[PDB]
Parts: sequence; structure tokens; C-alpha cells
Amino acid sequence: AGVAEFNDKGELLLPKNYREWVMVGTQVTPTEIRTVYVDPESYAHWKKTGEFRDGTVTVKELVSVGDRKGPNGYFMGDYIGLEASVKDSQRFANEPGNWAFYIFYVPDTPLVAAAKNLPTAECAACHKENAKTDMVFTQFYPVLRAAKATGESGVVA
Amino acid sequence: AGVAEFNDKGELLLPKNYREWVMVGTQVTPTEIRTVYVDPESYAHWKKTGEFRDGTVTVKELVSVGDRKGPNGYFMGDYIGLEASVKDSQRFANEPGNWAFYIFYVPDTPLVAAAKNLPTAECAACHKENAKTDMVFTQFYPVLRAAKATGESGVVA
Ligand code: HEC
Ligand code: HEC
Repeated sequence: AGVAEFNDKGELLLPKNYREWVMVGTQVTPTEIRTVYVDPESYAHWKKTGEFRDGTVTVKELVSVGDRKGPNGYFMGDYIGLEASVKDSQRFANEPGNWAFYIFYVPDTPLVAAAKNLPTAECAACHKENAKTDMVFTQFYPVLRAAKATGESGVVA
Repeated sequence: AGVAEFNDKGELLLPKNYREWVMVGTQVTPTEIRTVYVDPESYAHWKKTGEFRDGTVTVKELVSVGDRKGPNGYFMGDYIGLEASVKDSQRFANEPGNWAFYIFYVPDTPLVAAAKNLPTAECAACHKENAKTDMVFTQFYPVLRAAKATGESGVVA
């Protein structure tokens, strides 16, 4: 059933300590950096199978960009947004791929402790139309690639 | 003593599964993305104390940049390099801050299974001269900031 926690009305509670999950890719929009996490048990399953288990949770964390000069570059600035997706064949039996999509906050919609699953036109449509693997954009996540192709979570000599 | 493993001649062995460690910041050079990891036990200590324990290992992983068009952005491409640093008051009693610095590979120096600690002019000098906190560039690592300032590894409502 996985790591997702839901309140009585079925809203997804803010995942806890997700920055300790496995970071699978980071993207930059030319302004924003996005960091993508997969919960450790789902990542472990992925290593073994190249599949997203029932109960998989992903988190996408949005940051502004800081500028470094010397001793030049960009770095993760302020946290400005948080999205998540959850796979559950039972709870989301009627959603495409059994995935539900969520916004916790973005440039201003204020932060909620619990989020309602979003309509397919808003989120799932793009994902199911374009994502390489089961509605997750693994074409952009080299941590997952090395994990699936070789069972590894790092370079090996 | 921490997670670092050394061979008989005192060379640091390639850390294993470091992409499962805690990613503390990602940087972009305007061409390359760099991802920075802190081993989970040292991260846990940091959460509690705002200090790098004896035995702390950090890893900096270097990637080329892929280009995404639709459905525009940049993403982590090919792995092209790996550096590490290790704090040990006993093993590195004679190094600045007791930190040793290492290159496993970069655009071509080929990959080694084990790396020798590098001279201070090459690595430690810049770090000890410019890094905010104990020779680690925490001024650029917002995961560590939120962890130290609030004990949190994620946004809380
Ligand atoms: C990244 C994303 C993630 C990370 C996990 C994954 O499925 O890859 C989540 C949980 C999420 N988004 Fe999503 N999205 C798109 C692309 C190309 C990427 C990876 C590349 C990058 O980050 O730069 C995503 C694409 C799209 C998209 C195309 C027009 C739409 C309309 C959406 N995404 C919409 C949503 C959501 C609705 C608010 C939502 C909660 C998402 N995405 C979650
Ligand atoms: C990042 C780095 C890390 C990550 C941990 C940390 O100490 O912050 C390691 C293990 C490492 N480098 Fe390092 N370095 C510099 C800066 C500003 C950052 C963070 C910003 C970013 O990644 O864009 C670093 C600075 C410098 C520098 C200034 C001229 C020098 C000469 C070096 N660094 C040299 C080295 C190493 C010698 C080959 C080496 C093994 C490093 N750094 C490791």
C-alpha cells in the first residue's frame, strides 16, 4: 500500500521527510529548478524490476534559482512549490494508470496540509500522453535508468 | 568512523549506492549539472546538531545537460565525473579541517576504483577559504539549511 498517508476525506497529506527519499532527476527551466524524488521502498522495487510498484509516491519540488559568482553558477534558492503523484490500483481504480496528481503549493496558491487529487485535463493527460514509463518522465531521470539497466545506485569501477 | 571505506594503502574506495544518500543541493554551470550528496547518518547528525560529524562523507556527481523541448528545459544527461570529501579527525589529523578530497573521474581522467587524497592547493584551499561551514559550501545547499534551522527534511504546513 506504500508510504502515502490520506486523511478521512481521502486527501493526500504532505509527505514527511521526502528530501530524504531518492532524488531521481533534477531539471532546470530557462528561472526554476525542479528536484524529483521517489520514496525509498518504491525505488528499491524499481531497482529489482524496472517497474513502479502499487503504492509508489513521487514528489516534485520547485525552487527559484540563486546566482553564484566565483570563487560562476546557479544553485537552488528558495522553495516555491511542491507537487506529488501517487500510484494505487485500489484507491485510484478509475484514474489513468491508477495515478493521482496533487499540488501542495505553487507560486501563490498557498500551502495546504492536505491536497485533493486533480482533474485529468490538468495533470494526468500530459503525463499519460508524453511520459516514457507508466506516467512518470523517466526519459529525464538518469538515476532510474542506471538503477533499472544495471541495478546500481552509483558509478561502479 | 562513518561510511567511508579505504583499501590497504589508504585510498578511498568508490562509495557504494551514494545516489541513495541525501541530496543536499544541485548546481548548474552556464553546460554541467552537479548533484551533492551527504551520507544518511551524517545527514541525521546534521539535523540534530548543525555540525558535520567525524566520518562525514560528501559526494559531488557531475553530469552533462540534456535539452527538453515540450510538451522547454534542461535535465541531467550523461554522468561525466565524481568527486568526494571525507572528514576524519584521526585518519586526516594533518589536513585542514581534517577533510580529505578525491577525484574518482572527470572529463578524461579515467575512473579509478580507489582514489588518493589530493594536495591542499588543488582542493582544500578553495574550500577552506570560501565554504560557509567547515569546508562544505552549505551557503548553496538549502536541504541542509532547512534541516539545521528547523529539523525538517521537507516543507511542513
Ligand atoms: C514532472 C512532474 C512530476 C515528477 C514525476 C513524474 O511524473 O515525472 C510530478 C509528480 C508532476 N510533474 Fe508534471 N511533468 C511534466 C514533465 C515533462 C516533467 C519532467 C520534466 C521537468 O520537470 O522539467 C514533469 C509535464 C507536465 C505537463 C505538460 C504540459 C503538465 C500539464 C503537467 N506535467 C502537470 C502536472 C500536474 C498538474 C498541476 C502535477 C501535479 C504534476 N504535473 C506533477
Ligand atoms: C563543491 C564540491 C563538493 C560538494 C561538497 C562541498 O564541500 O560543498 C565536493 C565534495 C568537492 N567540491 Fe569543490 N566546490 C567549490 C564550490 C563553490 C562548490 C559548490 C558550488 C558548485 O558545485 O557549483 C564545490 C569550489 C571549489 C574550488 C574553487 C576554485 C576548487 C579549486 C575546488 N572546489 C576543488 C575541488 C576538488 C579538487 C579536485 C575536489 C575533490 C572538490 N573540490 C570536491
